[PDB]
Amino acid sequence: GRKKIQITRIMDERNRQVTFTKRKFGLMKKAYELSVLCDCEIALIIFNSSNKLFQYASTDMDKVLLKYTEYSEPHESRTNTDILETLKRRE
Amino acid sequence: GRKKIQITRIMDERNRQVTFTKRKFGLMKKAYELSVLCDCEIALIIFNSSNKLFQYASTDMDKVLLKYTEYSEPHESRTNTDILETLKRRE
DNA sequence: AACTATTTATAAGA
DNA sequence: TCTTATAAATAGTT
Repeated sequence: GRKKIQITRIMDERNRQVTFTKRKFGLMKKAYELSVLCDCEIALIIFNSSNKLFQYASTDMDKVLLKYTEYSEPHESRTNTDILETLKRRE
Repeated sequence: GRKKIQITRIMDERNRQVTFTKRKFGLMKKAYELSVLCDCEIALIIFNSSNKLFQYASTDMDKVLLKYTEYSEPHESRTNTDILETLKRRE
């Protein structure tokens, strides 16, 4: 962008909403690209701060959800806290 | 990148695995930024071609998924063909 | 595992 | 609505 922005909650309401709309599309675009390039199944679920739902899925959301609730082996499980710690070690 | 790539399945198996590892992190990083910048809650399910699970959640995976199952209102739902057609018609 | 030359994303400007 | 300058991601290289 015209400026670097800190990764912290955008305080201006309108800018938070505009950013939300644009970055949500960019994330869904990158999910679509990852699913085609690497032949994977991806489901993305977003609740905004008003608890409105936005969903993406590379194919059938319900089958991916079902297969998720049946998984029993350990697996990569990241959250914001882990990601933030990963980025702190790289910068 | 050094070259543009078309969004089609990477057929060389080692390159597909490298691109997968790298772009999965970038996707999770962008999800972390979206959730922090815009104060939203995100769940991300990824199954690779060998049906192995990789997951990200901004805070609480199963909480977000459970909220999703109880959401009855009409909401935006995107698929790969939706996104590919949004991208194609941007010309 | 890193680097880097390019492409892609997007913060602001218009 | 729609560019544009700039930041970020990443494909191919080392």
